[PDB]
Amino acid sequence: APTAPSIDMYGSNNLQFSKIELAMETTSGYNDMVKYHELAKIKVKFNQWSGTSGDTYNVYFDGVKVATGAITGSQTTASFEYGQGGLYQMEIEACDATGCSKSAPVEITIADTDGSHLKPLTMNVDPNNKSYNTDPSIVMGTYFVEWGIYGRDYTVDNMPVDNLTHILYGFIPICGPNESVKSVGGNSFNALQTACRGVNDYEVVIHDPWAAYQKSFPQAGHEYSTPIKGNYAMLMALKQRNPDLKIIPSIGGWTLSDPFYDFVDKKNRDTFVASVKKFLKTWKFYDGVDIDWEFPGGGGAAADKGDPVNDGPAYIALMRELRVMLDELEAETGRTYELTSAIGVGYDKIEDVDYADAVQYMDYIFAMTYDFYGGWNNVPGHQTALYCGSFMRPGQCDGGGVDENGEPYKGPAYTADNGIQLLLAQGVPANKLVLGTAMYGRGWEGVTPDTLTDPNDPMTGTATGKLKGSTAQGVWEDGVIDYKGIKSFMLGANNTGINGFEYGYDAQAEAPWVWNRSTGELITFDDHRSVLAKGNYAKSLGLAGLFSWEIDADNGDILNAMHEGMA
Ligand SMILES: S=C=Nc1ccc2oc(C3=NCCN3)cc2c1
Ligand SMILES: S=C=Nc1ccc2oc(C3=NCCN3)cc2c1
Repeated sequence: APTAPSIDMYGSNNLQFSKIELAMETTSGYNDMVKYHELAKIKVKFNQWSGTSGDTYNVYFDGVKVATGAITGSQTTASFEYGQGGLYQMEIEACDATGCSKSAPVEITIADTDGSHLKPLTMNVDPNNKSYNTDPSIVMGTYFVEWGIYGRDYTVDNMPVDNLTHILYGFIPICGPNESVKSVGGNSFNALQTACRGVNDYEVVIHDPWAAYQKSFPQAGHEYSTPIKGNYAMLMALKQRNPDLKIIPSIGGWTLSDPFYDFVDKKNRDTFVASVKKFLKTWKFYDGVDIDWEFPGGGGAAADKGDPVNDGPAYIALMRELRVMLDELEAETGRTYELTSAIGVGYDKIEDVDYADAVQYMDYIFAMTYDFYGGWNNVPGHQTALYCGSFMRPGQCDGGGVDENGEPYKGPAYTADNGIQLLLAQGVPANKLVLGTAMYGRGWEGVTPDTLTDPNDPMTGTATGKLKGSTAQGVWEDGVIDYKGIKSFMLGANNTGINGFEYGYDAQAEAPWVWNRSTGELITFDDHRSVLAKGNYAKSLGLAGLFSWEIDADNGDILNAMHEGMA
């Protein structure tokens, strides 16, 4: 009949323990900040200040004895190891010759990176996002960007998760040559250089540990002693709410592609593949890997990079090696892992890889059917059009014509259909292709009525520079504006144009635009109409479905249209 133990919370780290040890107050190399243990160390302090303390204690989780040891006077520390993540009701019993006595139960948290210790996330979704009964075999994907939590103020609990089958999390960098990241800013390059200290070149790391697992999100119940926080803890809780959702890390993108060019050497591919396997064993909520190399053959952010002879065979070899590694994981865990890639769809990008060969290893190809035209130059055009628009010259659609200076075109025009047709012509199966939608516009200023060669079509005009505006209007970088900013400040509630803009739509291209004839501002984007057209196209060709880039920029209209388009 010893006295029942009483739990010392503060000395028991508030009963928060974890299989993964994460630095919370400092920033260093990835292998200094993140250490995954097969067993969590549990240390619970209890006291017995009254009566007799007894000789031995037992610790129970949900009524099952998990530890035992000696009672040490009026305060005792039970230290033991535990391998299974979860939330458990713990009791501590003190025993002697004359009987045993149990503490009142208390919840203990043993964190693991599948979210097994988390309750389902509470969502805060804009109610403009509607509910649909889309066939569950259709891909409905979007990219969520790690940095959406700063200015854009868009967190995981804001995502319309019931309307998504795949969440691609952007972007995981590869250690090594990454000068392109300095175009984003020196802090972002410095963050990568910090993460890579003590890490071999060609291994993956987390670019922004603050956003990924350190930041406390009060909306997710996070507190000081919460063992995993950040977007990653939210994605874990999201998987608990939506256990069929696939969450896939996307490696690469525009500014993080420079190390992929070194994958012509197999040793570098080996290093990378092993590192991905270790990342997925560490962060168990992820369901696969998405390779976003921009672009094999060159044409990406680094003008000096690209080997059109060797990059495509390296890309195929990489996908083969990834699929072998992921089959090893499947065997170890009993889970299914998906292998996917986002690829350029200009004819010059498609010609540099045999995707029919690479795609036999892949579940899905995400065709980047956007960014065809944009503020990097002063040539307006439809950035995400399905077909050739009205502005194109004779012979431009197919590539056999000359431009307005007399220079021959070198290939078929940039349109989503020209890209899809080229990939199907290679032998890529329709049912592995996912068509992309932009949730943003690209834009110019100075396209005035006197620059147009066809007065009904501002895409035949000439710009003087990139669209400018404030972050309040959804302009986070010159030349680019969020769809929700176009809707609020350029379309208005009737979709006919406000603030001096008029809405236009190229019914042949299937591409909308807004134009302010006073300022020459012209923006090319995707809207309800063009997305319904993309969905109709995807249905008619037996494509796998649709994905969008990037979800924080939508107000619900684009994802709703994607569902309606596939109905
Ligand atoms: S493309 C690229 N887009 C990016 C990439 C990284 C970024 O970091 C921030 C940021 N600003 C203050 C704290 N963090 C914005 C931002 C935009
Ligand atoms: S994140 C990303 N942002 C992007 C995504 C695609 C892009 O393409 C260009 C471009 N520059 C010259 C020809 N094309 C810039 C650029 C930035």
